[PDB]
Amino acid sequence: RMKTVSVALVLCLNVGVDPPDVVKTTPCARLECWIDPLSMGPQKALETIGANLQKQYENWQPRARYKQSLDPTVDEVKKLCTSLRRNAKEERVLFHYNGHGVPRPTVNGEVWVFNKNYTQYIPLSIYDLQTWMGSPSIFVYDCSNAGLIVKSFKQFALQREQELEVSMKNCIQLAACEATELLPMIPDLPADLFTSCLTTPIKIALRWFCMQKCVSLVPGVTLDLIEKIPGRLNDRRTPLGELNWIFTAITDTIAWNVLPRDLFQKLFRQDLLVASLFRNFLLAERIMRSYNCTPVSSPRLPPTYMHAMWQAWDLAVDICLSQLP
Amino acid sequence: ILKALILKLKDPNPGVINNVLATIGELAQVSGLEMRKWVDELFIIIMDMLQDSSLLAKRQVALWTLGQLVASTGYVVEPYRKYPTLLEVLLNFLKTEQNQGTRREAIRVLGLLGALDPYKHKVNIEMLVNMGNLPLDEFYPAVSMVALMRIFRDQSLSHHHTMVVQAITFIFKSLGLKCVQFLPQVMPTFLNVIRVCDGAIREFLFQQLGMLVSFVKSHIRPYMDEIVTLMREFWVMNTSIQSTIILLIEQIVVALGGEFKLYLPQLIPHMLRVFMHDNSPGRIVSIKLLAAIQLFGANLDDYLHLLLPPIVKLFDAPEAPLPSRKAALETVDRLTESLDFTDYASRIIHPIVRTLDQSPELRSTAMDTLSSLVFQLGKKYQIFIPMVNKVLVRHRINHQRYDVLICRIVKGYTLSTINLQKAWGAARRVSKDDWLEWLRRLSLELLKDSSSPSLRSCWALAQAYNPMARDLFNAAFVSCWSELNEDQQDELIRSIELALTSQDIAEVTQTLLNLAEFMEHSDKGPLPLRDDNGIVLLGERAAKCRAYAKALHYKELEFQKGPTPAILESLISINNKLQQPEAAAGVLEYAMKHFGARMAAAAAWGLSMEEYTCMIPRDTHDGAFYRALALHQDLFSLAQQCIDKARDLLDAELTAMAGESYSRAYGAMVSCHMLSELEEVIQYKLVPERREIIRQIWWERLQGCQRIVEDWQKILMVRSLVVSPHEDMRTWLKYASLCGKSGRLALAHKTLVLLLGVDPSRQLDHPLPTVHPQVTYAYMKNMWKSARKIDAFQHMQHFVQTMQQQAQHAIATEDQQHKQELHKLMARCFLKLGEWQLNLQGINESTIPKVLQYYSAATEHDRSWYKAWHAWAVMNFEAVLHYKHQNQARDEKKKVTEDLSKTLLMYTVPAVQGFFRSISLSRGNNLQDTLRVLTLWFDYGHWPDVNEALVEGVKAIQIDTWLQVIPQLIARIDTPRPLVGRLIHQLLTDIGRYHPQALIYPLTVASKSTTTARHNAANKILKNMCEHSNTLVQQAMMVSEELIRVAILWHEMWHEGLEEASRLYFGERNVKGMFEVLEPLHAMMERGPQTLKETSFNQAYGRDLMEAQEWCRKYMKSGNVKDLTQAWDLYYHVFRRISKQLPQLTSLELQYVSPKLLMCRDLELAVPGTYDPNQPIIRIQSIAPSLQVITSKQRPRKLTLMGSNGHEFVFLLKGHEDLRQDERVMQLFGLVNTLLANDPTSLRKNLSIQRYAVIPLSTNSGLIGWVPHCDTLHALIRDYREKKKILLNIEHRIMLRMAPDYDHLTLMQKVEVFEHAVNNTAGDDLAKLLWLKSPSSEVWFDRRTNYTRSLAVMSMVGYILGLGDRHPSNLMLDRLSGKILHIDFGDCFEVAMTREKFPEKIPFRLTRMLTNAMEVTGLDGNYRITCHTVMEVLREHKDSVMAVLEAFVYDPLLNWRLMDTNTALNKKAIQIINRVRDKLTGRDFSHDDTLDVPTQVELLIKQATSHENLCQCYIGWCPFW
Amino acid sequence: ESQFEMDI
Ligand SMILES: Nc1ncnc2c1ncn2[C@@H]1O[C@H](COP(=O)(O)OP(=O)(O)NP(=O)(O)O)[C@@H](O)[C@H]1O
Ligand SMILES: [Mg+2]
Ligand SMILES: [Mg+2]
Repeated sequence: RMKTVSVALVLCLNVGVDPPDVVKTTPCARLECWIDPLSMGPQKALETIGANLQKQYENWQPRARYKQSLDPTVDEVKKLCTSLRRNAKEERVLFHYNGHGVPRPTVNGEVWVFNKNYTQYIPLSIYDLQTWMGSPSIFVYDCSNAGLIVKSFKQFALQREQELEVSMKNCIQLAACEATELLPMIPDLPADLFTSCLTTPIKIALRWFCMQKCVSLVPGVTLDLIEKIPGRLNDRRTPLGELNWIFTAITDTIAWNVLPRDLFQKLFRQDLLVASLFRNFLLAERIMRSYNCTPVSSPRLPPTYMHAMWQAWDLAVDICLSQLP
Repeated sequence: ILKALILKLKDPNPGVINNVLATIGELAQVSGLEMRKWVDELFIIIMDMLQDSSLLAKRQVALWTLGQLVASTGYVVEPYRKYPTLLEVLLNFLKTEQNQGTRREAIRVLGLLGALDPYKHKVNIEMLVNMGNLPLDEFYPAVSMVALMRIFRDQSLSHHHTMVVQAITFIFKSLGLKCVQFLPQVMPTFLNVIRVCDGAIREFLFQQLGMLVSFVKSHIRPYMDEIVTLMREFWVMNTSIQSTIILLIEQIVVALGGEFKLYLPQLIPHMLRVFMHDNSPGRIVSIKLLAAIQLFGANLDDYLHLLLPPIVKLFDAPEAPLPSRKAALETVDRLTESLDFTDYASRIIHPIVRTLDQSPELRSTAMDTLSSLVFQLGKKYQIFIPMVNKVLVRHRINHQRYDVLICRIVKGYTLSTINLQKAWGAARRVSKDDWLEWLRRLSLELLKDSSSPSLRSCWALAQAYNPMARDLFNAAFVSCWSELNEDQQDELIRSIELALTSQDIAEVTQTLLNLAEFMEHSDKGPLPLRDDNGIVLLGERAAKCRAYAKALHYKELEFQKGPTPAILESLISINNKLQQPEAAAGVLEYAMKHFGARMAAAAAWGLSMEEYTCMIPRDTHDGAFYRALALHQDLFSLAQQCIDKARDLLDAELTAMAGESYSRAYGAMVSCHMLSELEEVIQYKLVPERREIIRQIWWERLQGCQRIVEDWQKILMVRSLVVSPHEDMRTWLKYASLCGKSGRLALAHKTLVLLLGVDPSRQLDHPLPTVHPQVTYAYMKNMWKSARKIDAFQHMQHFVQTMQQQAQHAIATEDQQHKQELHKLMARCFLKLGEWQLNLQGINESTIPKVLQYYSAATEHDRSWYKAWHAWAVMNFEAVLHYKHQNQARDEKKKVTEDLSKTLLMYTVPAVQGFFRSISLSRGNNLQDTLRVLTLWFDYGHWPDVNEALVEGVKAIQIDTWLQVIPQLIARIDTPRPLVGRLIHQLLTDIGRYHPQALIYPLTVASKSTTTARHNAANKILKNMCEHSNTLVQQAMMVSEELIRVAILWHEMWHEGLEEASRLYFGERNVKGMFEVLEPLHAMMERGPQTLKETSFNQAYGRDLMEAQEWCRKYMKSGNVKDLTQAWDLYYHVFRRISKQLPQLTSLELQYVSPKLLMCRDLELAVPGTYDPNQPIIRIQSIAPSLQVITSKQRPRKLTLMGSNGHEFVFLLKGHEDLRQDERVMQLFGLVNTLLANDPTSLRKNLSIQRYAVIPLSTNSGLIGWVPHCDTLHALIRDYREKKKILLNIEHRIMLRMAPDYDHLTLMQKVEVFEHAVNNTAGDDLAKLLWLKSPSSEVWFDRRTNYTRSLAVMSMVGYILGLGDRHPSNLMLDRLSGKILHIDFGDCFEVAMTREKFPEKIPFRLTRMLTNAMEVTGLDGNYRITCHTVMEVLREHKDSVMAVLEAFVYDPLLNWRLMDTNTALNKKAIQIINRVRDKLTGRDFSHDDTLDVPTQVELLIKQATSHENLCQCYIGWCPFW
Repeated sequence: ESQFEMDI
């Protein structure tokens, strides 16, 4: 089996600045890591969001270290990648990019990574990032056109392949959406829905069921009750513990009954982190398809939203929720 | 008779209305004043009929009848009050009917009713709005949309619908996504328009709505249930509508994402019907519907079981047209790309298979639909392969896709010049019509080629809709202007000047004047018309058009270039035209400081008359009047014809004056009055008994007219021809009384001589005449108001002796009324003697008994005249103070207090009884009496005789009276005088059971006092209230405590605590104090967290604070100062951690500070400060979920509260300030506003003080009411200078550059530096802001007037109060009215001028920036005159002011703070009161001299503006603005 | 160091 090293958390929120690519008048001042950033001055909103992201990652696995860069610039990325390789070589490096406060990406990885003060700085090419971090790695792209990034990444991998003939293809990617579509601007959802699905699958699953179902079969149960559910995420005797057990069992069952055994073991048995991410990924797929969004992964999987086992989950949820009042 | 006529009139047929009205009129001419019972209805019937002039059977008859009713039945200046529209209706007939046969009757009715005082009249009854706030790139579209919506909202749209809507959609396309900002304005109206349009229009509107939805995309959510409703209401299976709605649906589906699932269920009932009842050729409608279905995608996850059946039927049925079967198959195929059809496979496959046999035509696509289904199903189709192969074998069906798919599955494998060129045609225009067409053509040309598309799109509209073309003229002009070169602009200007000078066309002139206004408010500046911007020319035109505000503005601009006598004459004339005598006086004073047969007939009438009358032209109003002189010649048929001609001329004059308010209309209403009076004077001789009734009518009419003695003289002039002065002395005495100044001095004496027939101005030693005692009395009053005060006094004494003799002679039944009048007259004379004795003699031992006897006699002769009781009670009070003061002055400096008591109690008892009766006899203005009663009560209530009198008095007074003094009754519940305490407790207890809302706020707060007595007394009273209602008390206590807690957070308390402790630890080395300042905070932090922020704070800092506590205790045990250093290392660390926080805490969430308040609903508690026990009580409904913190030196926060009336209230909540002083100041301001309102001169000028609410919650916190939109002077200046790129510190930097050591300079040096720096800059920023922010000259003028008067009022009130330091932060200005507000009353008295550091010298903040924002003249004019008026009012009503100020000063709870500021308080309070008295009496500048108001004011102005005083001020308080 | 750990 393999292990991992520290997580590279790279955020680009630019709280208080609306990118020129969007026009927003709909009151969708949505949460980021369950924080409403406009209730605090920019410095505390940014630091607080950082801290919550850190905790969300710690909740899934104890870490050797995380490091976080809430600010630009490019030199900081170079130094971080170098340090990460120094504590490598075989263990996987995890990257997380948001870009919510940044203009939409393009073929060259355009991103607002600068020491200014309103400068349209840099085409921060994927190729250079591949050079800086050549070790096995996992990338998460929670952005408006993440599939475009995955496509460009593979094209640069082909370029490198051609150059070598005169740790590529050992890394995996999870993309928020296909290159040709945008993330939804829907009131009452978090602004970082993909991240929340990958890191907090129960809060999202329950809030989603409460707002999504056409007809509720449990009168009296609403968001005010779900957000007060007692228990712990590591105690099988509590409501939340039971829900996490059931969720894990169903997700693993679906993976077992859909994927080839080779992919099954490579994704769900050879590493704790990858297995956790893919188990939550299937949920993200099921939820996001209702918004006209299609998550994209580097290896392609058969569709799973059609599988009968999801109905069992819905029933179990209603049963548990019926005991809350 | 009349009853039947009224019944026939109310329910008549024009013939009946006509005949009945004529009959009623003639009937009225006979019935007279025994008709009024029915007229008090008949009037409104006729007036309603008159209002509907287009439906009335010859309105002339109804109007004539109305006139005859008013005249014959004895109505006076009163129906208007009852029906406040009659005069307006008559003027509307006069102006708009244009039929002299009724206009002249309306004139007769107006004159008949009588002229109405403008202040009884008023009592009975957009491009420049944001041009200067937007960049031009934003501005053009904004104006266009407004113009379009004005048309759209109107009913003319019904003829023009189509072009207006098109323009709107064009604009949206041009704007792009920014067009979303216009959705709140378009959409609510557009949809409602759909509801009422013809179908021919409805189809168009639906198509355009669809386009708007496409343009705005997701920004349509809040409007998605009205559109759906309308669609359902109109989807009536009409082929055309069906096609339009289907397209609309497709556009909505694309615009919305998954949210469409929320609306789909409401459309399904209609779509299904389409598939069953499609009568269109080829079922083409169904085909279109199928295409729309293909776009739903994932939205159909929950509805396939409803839509699939008819879809299958469309291709299964053998009789359907082939294009529809094909389309159905394609739809089914395409849906398989996104939806799971596994559970429907058997329902899909079976219909396919029959089709395969039915015909190869559909087979050609059925095999692809099947292949797609098989692909999705994968291995699940192996169940069906053995069936379908039989068909594939029977018919030669070969499909490579299908065959490969099946084989793999079986094997287990996966798968602009015109604007100028035509404008120059002005050179060829001659007539007025030519110029009107020139302007119209130019406007259209300017729109046609406008460079912005938002204006070009309106050109087609502009071809018609005239007003629209006018509205967009200025914007288009500016746009075209900005792109022209010098020659083009030159020729355009020449064309404009030609138009301006060619001829007087009102429309063109007003258009060009408004254009100039816009250019003056734009970034391009004034138009270069000739030289200096055409100021002279525009001025001339403004005068011709009666645009006096513009004429004034331009003339003042001319003044700025240098004074010239011609300019001063122009200013005096314009000010006279604007009805501003005070400004005119100011202009005259400036000039006098800097520079070196009509009436013949009037005289003959007052005293040849025929000659003067003939000389006056026959075709003028005054000529006709002077010929109507028939009045002296008794040529009544001639007077009649002359009056009719005069009326025609007046009609013309009224039309010319029409619209210039009632102020201007009044002069002609007086002419109408006089003409009707002439008709009355004629007819008085020619009528029966009504003749005497006319005299009564005359008198009553006189009451409703203004009090201008010139008009009274004209009315008396014409009335004197039939009624002599001896027949109605009431009017002549009232006239003489109304006259003032030398008018009174001449006219009153002439009138009294006339009325008496005796000339008492000669042989002045002669005894007074006994002719008409009222007239002799008036004579004596006239003698008093002169140098003959002693003569008047002695004459009054002999007059009283005479009246007593007459009263003895008056003892008869027939003369009983005379005797009663003599008693009232003697009461008046006795009071005048009481006044006059002391005015001449002063207060002495030999005068007090005599005045007391005179007042007693006055109260014996009459009992209802509260003023006599007031004077008596006051005199007794003064006697009490007199004897005490005489002992303090001579006998003292305590047996003398026993000798005092022997008489003080004697005087005190009747004083209390007097004040109680005086209060009983009056309402509203009883504040002063109440305060005097409270004063005597508090000091002398311990005496049994005063106590007894007091108890009976209190029992006799209506409890509501005491509400106005609640703040003082509570203050003294600590009094150690059991009789007083007991009475106070009983009074408060009684008050609490009737008006508990009035006490619950003063109490509860009262219960938190440290003093034990206050706590116990408050508790007892609150318990008594709890017995009446628990709920109010419990809620008030809860709200007060939570509201106080949220005012200050632990972080701020520890921040200030540690800062003071640091000051003590390192500065003073006061280790003891350094504990004393922290100990209570550690004890506070022993209670533990109670809410969320408290918990977070404790988790963050608890350990460090507890360790610091341990280090301090260890120090106290050891004495080794390193322990304190370690404690300070901990305190420092915590201090810095908190110090880095706070600027980021911009708002508070209520659920983290006071969850208890968030949950409050429907409380039984009045909104703070809104209680009024004549009105319904507004209950507190809810508290806003979060508070907004304001960043400053302090941290106030805004609270929003929702009440039961649906309105929101806004308050500022703040701590660290004692607000109990502001409350008292507001009470004083209330009194002053009442005093000003009562004075008719101040009343006409609308003088007042702006107030706000103050509600204390604790010793150091409370609520201040939020004031509507206003700005701080500081911010206005700052923003102005930043906009104009002017450095904020120029004056300061200049002074430092000349003298870097400026703040050590000798005064003379500082003065030289100050004056130089002042002379280096044009300090007039405020005047420019005032002009730039005004939408028009008229508004600017009114704003400036209100500004000047507001300053004068607060200058005098602040001076008398002694209000201290003032700087730009403290002054606020109202953006709308122009009035100002003072918001900080800490330095109540002159303590600001005694401060050891930078003492103040300046009685009020009158400076350069303020002075030059006033009228061009300067301080002289409105400001000085207003100061005189206010000071005179303050100098008259001195007792009320002193009663309030004395109550304020002698109040230990506040006096202790005054004592700390000054001081024993027992003497300092006396010095303060003496200083106030000196200011009110006019001795403040010199103890042995008295000053008049003009001298006092001039001295104060000279002091306030002296440079020597300004140079000594701290720069706080910047003296150079 | 398993992909899934529990205690039942
Ligand atoms: N009644 C009021 N209504 C509206 N705004 C106010 C009012 N009072 C004060 N302000 C505004 O709020 C700021 C001042 O409020 P505040 O903090 O209470 O006074 P302060 O000068 O800071 N402290 P102090 O003078 O010692 O009482 C200014 O920006 C004012 O414009
Ligand atoms: Mg304020
Ligand atoms: Mg101010």
